[PDB]
Amino acid sequence: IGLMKAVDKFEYRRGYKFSTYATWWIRQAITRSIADQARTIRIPVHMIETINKLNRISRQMLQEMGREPTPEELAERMLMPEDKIRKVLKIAKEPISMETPIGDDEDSHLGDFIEDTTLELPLDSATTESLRAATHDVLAGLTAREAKVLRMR
Amino acid sequence: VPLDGGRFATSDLNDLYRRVINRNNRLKRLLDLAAPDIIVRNEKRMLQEAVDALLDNGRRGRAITGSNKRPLKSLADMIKGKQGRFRQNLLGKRVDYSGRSVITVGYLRLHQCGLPKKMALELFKPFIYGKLELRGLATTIKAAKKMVEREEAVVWDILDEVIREHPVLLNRAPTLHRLGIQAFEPVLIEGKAIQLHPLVCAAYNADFDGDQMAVHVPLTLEAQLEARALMMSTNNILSPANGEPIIVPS
Amino acid sequence: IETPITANFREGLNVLQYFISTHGARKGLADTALKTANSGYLTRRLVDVAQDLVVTEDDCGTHEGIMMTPVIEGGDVKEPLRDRVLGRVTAEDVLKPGTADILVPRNTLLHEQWCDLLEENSVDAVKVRSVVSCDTDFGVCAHCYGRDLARGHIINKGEAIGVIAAQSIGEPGTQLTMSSIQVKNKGSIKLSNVKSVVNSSGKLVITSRNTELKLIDEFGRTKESYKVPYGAVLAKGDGEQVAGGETVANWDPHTMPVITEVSGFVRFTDMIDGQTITRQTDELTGL
Amino acid sequence: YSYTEKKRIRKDFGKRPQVLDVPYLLSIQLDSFQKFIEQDPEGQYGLEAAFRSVFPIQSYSGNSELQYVSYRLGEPVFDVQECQIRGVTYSAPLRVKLRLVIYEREAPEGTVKDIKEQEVYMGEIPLMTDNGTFVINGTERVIVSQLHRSPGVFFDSDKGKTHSSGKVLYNARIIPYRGSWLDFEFDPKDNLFVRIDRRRKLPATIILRALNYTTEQILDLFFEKVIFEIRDNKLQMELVPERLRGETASFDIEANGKVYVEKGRRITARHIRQLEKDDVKLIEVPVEYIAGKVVAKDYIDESTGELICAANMELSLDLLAKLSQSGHKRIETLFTNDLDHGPYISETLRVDPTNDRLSALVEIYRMMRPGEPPTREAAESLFENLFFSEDRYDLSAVGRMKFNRSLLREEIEGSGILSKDDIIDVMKKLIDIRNGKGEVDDIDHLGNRRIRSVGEMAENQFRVGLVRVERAVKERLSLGDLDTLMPQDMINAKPISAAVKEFFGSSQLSQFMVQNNPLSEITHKRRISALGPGGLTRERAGFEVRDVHPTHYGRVCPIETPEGPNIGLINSLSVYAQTNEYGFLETPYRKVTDGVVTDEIHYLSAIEEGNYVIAQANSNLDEEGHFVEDLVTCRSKGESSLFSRDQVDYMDVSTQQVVSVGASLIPFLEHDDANRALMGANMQRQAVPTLRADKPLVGTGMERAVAVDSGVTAVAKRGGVVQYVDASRIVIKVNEDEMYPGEAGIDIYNLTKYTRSNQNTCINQMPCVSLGEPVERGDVLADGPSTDLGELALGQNMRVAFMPWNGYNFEDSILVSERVVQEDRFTTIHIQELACVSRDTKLGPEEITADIPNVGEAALSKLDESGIVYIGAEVTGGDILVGKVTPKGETQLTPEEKLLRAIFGEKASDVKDSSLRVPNGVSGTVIDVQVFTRDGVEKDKRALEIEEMQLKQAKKDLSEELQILEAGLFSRIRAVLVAGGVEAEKLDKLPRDRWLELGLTDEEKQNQLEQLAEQYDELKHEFEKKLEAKRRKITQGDDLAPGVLKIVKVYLAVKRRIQPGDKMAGRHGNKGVISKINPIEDMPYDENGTPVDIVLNPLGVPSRMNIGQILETHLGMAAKGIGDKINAMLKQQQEVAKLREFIQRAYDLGADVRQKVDLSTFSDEEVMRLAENLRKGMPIATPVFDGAKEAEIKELLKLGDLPTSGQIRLYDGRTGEQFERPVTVGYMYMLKLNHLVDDKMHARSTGSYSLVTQQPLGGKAQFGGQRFGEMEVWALEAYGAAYTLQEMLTVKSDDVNGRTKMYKNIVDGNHQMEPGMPESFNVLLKEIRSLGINIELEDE
Repeated sequence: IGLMKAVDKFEYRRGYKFSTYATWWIRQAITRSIADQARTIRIPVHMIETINKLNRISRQMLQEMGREPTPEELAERMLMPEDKIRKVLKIAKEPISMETPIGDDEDSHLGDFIEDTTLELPLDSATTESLRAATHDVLAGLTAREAKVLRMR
Repeated sequence: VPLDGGRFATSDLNDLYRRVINRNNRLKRLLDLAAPDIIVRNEKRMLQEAVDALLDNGRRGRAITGSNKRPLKSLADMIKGKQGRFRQNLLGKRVDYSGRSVITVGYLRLHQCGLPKKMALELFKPFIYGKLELRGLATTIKAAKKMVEREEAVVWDILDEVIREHPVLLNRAPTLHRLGIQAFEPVLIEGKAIQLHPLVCAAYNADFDGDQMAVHVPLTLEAQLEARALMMSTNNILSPANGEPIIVPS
Repeated sequence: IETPITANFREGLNVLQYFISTHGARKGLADTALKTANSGYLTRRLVDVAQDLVVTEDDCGTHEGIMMTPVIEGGDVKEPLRDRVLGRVTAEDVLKPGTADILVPRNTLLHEQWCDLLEENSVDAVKVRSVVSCDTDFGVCAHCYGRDLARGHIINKGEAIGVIAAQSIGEPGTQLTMSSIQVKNKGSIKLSNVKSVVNSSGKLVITSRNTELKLIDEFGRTKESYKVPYGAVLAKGDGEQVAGGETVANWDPHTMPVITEVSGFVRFTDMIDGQTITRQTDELTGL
Repeated sequence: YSYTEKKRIRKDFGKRPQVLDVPYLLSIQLDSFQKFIEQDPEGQYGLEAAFRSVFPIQSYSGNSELQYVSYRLGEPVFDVQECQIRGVTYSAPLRVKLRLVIYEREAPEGTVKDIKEQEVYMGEIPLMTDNGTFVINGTERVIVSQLHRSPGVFFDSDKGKTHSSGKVLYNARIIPYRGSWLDFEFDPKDNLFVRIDRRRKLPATIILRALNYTTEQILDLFFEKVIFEIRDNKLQMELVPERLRGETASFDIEANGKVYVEKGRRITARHIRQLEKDDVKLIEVPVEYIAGKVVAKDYIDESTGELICAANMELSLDLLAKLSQSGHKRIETLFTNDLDHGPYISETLRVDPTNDRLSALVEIYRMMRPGEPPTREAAESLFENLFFSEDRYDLSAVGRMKFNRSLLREEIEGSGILSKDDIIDVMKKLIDIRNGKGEVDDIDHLGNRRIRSVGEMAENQFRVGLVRVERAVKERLSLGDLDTLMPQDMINAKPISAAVKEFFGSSQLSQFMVQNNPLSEITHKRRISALGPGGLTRERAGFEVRDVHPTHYGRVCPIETPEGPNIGLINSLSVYAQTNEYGFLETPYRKVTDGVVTDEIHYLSAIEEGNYVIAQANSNLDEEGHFVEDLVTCRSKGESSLFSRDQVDYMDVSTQQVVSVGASLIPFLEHDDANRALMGANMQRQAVPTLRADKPLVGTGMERAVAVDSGVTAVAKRGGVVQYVDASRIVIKVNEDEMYPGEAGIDIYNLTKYTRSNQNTCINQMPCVSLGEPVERGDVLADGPSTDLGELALGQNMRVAFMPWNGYNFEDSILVSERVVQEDRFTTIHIQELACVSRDTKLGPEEITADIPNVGEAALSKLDESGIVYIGAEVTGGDILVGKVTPKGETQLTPEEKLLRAIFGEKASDVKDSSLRVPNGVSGTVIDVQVFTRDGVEKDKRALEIEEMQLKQAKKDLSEELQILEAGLFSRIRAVLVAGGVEAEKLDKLPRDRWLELGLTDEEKQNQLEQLAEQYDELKHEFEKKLEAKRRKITQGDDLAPGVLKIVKVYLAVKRRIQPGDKMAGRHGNKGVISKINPIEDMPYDENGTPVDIVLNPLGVPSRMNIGQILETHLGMAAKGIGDKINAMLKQQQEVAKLREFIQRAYDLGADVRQKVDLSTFSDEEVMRLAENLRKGMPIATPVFDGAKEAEIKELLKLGDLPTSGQIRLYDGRTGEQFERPVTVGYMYMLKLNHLVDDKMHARSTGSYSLVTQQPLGGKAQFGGQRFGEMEVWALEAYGAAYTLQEMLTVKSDDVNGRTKMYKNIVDGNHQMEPGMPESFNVLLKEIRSLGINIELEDE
């Protein structure tokens, strides 16, 4: 798709060979697809450019120091403060899988251990229909117009 | 879903639906630019590979692996095989109101078993809440949750009235024949091991060298009568394979 | 191995006597671990075949099925009639060797008391209602199945007998991976489906494949059964009463003879040397 | 005798002498990693061999190259204990010096243009500790050795692959270390085939034409020529007489004047004998002997120039004289026999579709890369890159020595690349096996299988990472700049470090070390697994690779393996087995020359063993003459027989060399069945260490070598005298002759206190020397967890009766007494770890506080002001350890709960309880708290109290380094000024610091005094340069996970006693569970009143056939009657001379027992310390196949005044009646296994459910329900129980709206189920509908 754009923009009066100009468009269309696609949770191209900037500079800190750079000391080479460097390091994860075999034999996957932390507990379900019946008894013992506004308010 | 430490954990189908969509939106971009018919042929041949790998992964060519070099689990792999829906979640299931422990020998009668008290309090837990509310010993259900967890003196006198005449199923795996799961009336013991009768050990093929057995509580009123009239330990003294007795002293 | 382990576990083995014993103690231990998978797959296959077989009737009203008989072949009795027939249902009106004594209204449950009534007389062949011959569409009836073995009466309706069948065949599956004919007892000689010819000496010889030796005692049942080939030599005849301890039949275990029924002369005809036959003589004898 | 042995000498019952002592047991782990890590010039090993196999590398164009110089390992930034605490890998950095040489493509060889030479850091390799483990992410791991197939050539066959014939098909096979495979094979038409990498088969001549061999050269390499001559009228051939061996005469053969064999007759061996004695080589042969022959050359006519017959063509009669009409009196054909010289090559050339070289190279391209059209230069480079390139093929000279020694060559060294002399010599040797000479191999032979340990598998994984350098360097020297690029710029560190990091932690052979014993650690390191990458599979292994081959003798134990699906694939190294330089296992043997058994020891491998003939270790020896029998039982050629006295070449070194280390610890092994010895050796590695260690009374002699070599004790490096013993520190003053002349000579040992193991057990070292006693080199100073004075003590030994007691020991149950529980014999300590981590949350940071909402003030009575439990608190289940809260969102009130808040007034704030509580069922005691904190985050008041307590210890534990250093060096300071003059009242009574200003002399004693001043300048500056390095290792912030603010780790310490249900076992494969804990007065007692501790069933002994436990019981009672006669003579205070008589009498009782211990040498102080250790019983060493006989046991029972039958009269404890028959009573050594009933018991009513399927979870850690599988459904259908089955499929498991109704119906008292459709069924309906298949329910 980038090559078909380079054919449209090419001029033969400039006096350069075609492979000098078309290489810029193919390298633009390929790297834009790795930044848009190739990720589950899509990161915009300005943050991918900052994440890749951290991975070329942390290799330079592995050259000189011989150790992994601390985010307190990695923040000097980037001209960025400690909060944004530590926040760019929050996005470092990829989704793992649910079918990854965390047992050494082929019986258990990671999806068999993840709990549905959504619905309700049957003690919390039975303590509500007990509370709905206590209010129907207490309000029935009050005067009917105090008990009417107490159900409406 | 998000995991604990700021990560996420996804299905393998989301990766298989993304390359169906990405290779389908890109085909609509080649039919607008009037691409030459080698680029459009390769894109239709790439959409065929993406739709086939979603329905059945390792069938038409090489299987599309993820980033782990193991292949992506497709839609047919969720139905087919030993770890599919038909054999792991429909014909067998994980089951509530159940536990397991190490078995040891019993003084018991033929229709009895020894169930530990720390084990029988957790299995019969909503049966106690229905009698701590009925006897006026707790004014609400969340006050009976406090008394049971405290193990007060009235809890062990209501557990002894719940368990009376309430049979329970004892299961030893592998269940090679039908006598591998029978019903017993519990006798509460203060320990951590289930006490079995010595004459039912031939049917379970059970010896006390470290074996374990599972307990299952019958809940409704028709499951408590099948456990007494069909699966009780005195009902089964003959064998169903041949007519010979199965309670021979060993 | 050529030498035995001449030591026991009280005197203690040797080093070479112990290294030999771990050849066959791991050969049997890797057998027990690798055959419970082969039997758990056979039991899963047997459940599927017999899945939906449920007793859904009481009496399908069909005619006869399997004829029962002892398993006396080869040697002694292994299943008598009291082991194969106890619990079944009689298919037709069966009677005694002393004829015209019907015991049944054409179908009864043949329990232990009727088994002793068959023990008394010389009857050793009954026809029972089998399950393959049941005429019910989508299930069997309780009469073609017979006695429920785990209880001891006639089976009820709605009892899943196909799951009981699969779990009873697959349960021992993890356990069991590992000339001359002499008469032994005083009994008669009877040959059935017979074809024979009085031989050159004064005895009988057999000239058919479908004939087998039957041993009848003084009552009327068969106790022993032997197979005898085509062209064998019998030392006695038929219709006789000869006691045991006699090698009554004999043949060559190499030779399969072509013995002839007809008494007559034999000439050479339609066998020309170099075309169908050859000339080979025994130079030691000449004959 | 060493000092560790003189306290308690174990009585030996062995008869044979021991010529070779047991080697260092962990030698396959330490000696294999040292090759990977040390520097070697030319005998290439490890990292240096891999750096030369990648570097140097020149560029794509050819103008630059990198050059390797050397490498060096920096020191690790933490020790071993600082890595187990933070949870980081103990590793050292690798720094490699490289050089970049750049050429110029204008000059021809302008070599010196650019040279940059510097040091580059590429990854960190994990170091092996002192005992052979690896600290990977704070956990000790062991990398297991792998028994794989050795490279080289290998010939085999199949029996019954083609069933319609029943023939045998032979196959040849070349296996490299790295590269493609290459199989040759036969088929039922006797043609030769070739498949590369198990692809489709091609005819085998299609690779010979690819090697540029014409049909004239293919026919010459495999066939011999039958030459024909014509003497102008008739045909004559030069005949070899040994050609017609058993072949029918086609014509009537003759001689020069005599007739030999008539037509249709076998040419007998007499006629083979006849023809050399007339010596006739030319025979007149007719024309009908030629019709059917095959021409061997290309035959033309030189007059016109057209061919008469091509090579490999069937000659006829009209072609015969046409060759003679062409001017040929010399015709050569092919010798072809049906029996011994088969035409397998020539019948394969008919099926070959190719004819030349370039047509043959295409036919390999259409198999290797199918679908892609081939060219000339693409097909040429593919065949070269398969086997003939250094970079993509390696035979790896282990595989070149075995390639040459299978083709009967002479060379050992060579090259890792096939040649035309290697390929054709494989096809020739396979043809000989088809002809009849030679035979096929077996894979299961131990000369064909090879062991590959840690230093080799880490070296194969370092070449994999270095290939990623060869991509990025060759893609930088063409692209990147030239006059600026340094080697640190181009070299990455991430792919090379992540190939090694993915091996130590993710491999199938890098697994958690079993750490509940000293024996479990020592047998997990000496493990030989056939699994892993490049090995077998538990499913895809047959019966043949799981068996005991006879080459296993002395190399792999036959009774040390699991009994599940891993039965033949996980093996264990023997006691004396070693490794070759190539990896093949070897075994010591004593040389036997001329009858005299020499004491020089040779290590023979598996191939070399089968040549000789080797005697047994049980053979009697007539005092260095020869053996006592004429027919000594031996084993030659792989099978046992009887041989003469001068026919014997070697002898076995020991009687234990066949068994492993764990299987050599069982006494009376030869009386046990081999089924129960496999089970007893497996349970011995699961014994939990107890509260007090108890030696075994009946041992085997090999307990002292397991405990010292496991490294779990603290042996002495140098000899000397103990100076100060604590419960945590041993300070030994070194002897003067062992002191090197620079240092103060004080060795200081710090013992590891109560520490968690891998299996959550206790590690605790206790000192076993007292104040002021001499210690030799190798003596034991501190016992480990399960050692006792340096002897391995896995369990306790208690009084066992063999009788049935009222059904409480029915079928493998064990009846234990109350006195065993009161004495805390099997009480074990378990340590646990509970982590509470507070992370960044987008709603706000979580905080560790004590102010917890909606909880009492008694729940806060254990926490401090910061919210962490006190060190020393005694917690119970449910109690709060670390108080933590998270900020909430906004809660959605119900209509009724909106009124309850609006009546009483309690508002719910932005605080939600998620504090770490004690897991239920555990009642422990907090012994440690560790707090980690991210850098910049403010520490709480307890995180400042912990790091202040660590800092005072790093000032105090560093003070005693320097203070006891100058304990012997303060005398050096003063007395040198007192040397050479007396100032005995002018120096001492003054203050101590003013001692350098004394009476002054000439120039000599001030040159000494500056050394006394340089002593102070050295000693002052040496304490500060290391003090700040620890002060910045304590107050430093930590390398925590992303988002994690602080972690609190709380260590509990539980104390578990025995219980009905706890599994106990012995050494002879007799396991069991405790069924009852009986009181003392109910146990059976003898006539003296001493009750029995454990009652065991006697019906488990005969059917299982382990008679070790009957003989171990009778010897334990014989060894207790000696400790009871010593304990009598010690309480009665007789004399030290009468105790000298009895202990000497009990030490020489056998016939020809090997040891001689003499108490005339021992002093009365040494005797009374030995007799104090022998008052509990005399320990006795019964070796493996050299044990004590029943006459020697019954003589030891007479010495203690006990019945020789071993059976005493027992009385009933409850009725007082005497038992009718006497009962076997003795002392069996019982273990407590790691299968406790506290860990097994589980129950659940309602809990958490799964996400997709909405069924309950699985496991005790998830509070999960039991699995009601397929087999338990079929049993509910065979019963007829239909309502029991419906409730387990819907309301127990998966029906969401119907399982919350069943819960309320039970609280209401209405046992009624209202079921619905399960949630797993309509998850299935959405999946088949997502496959384009319309599945629906056809409703009413």
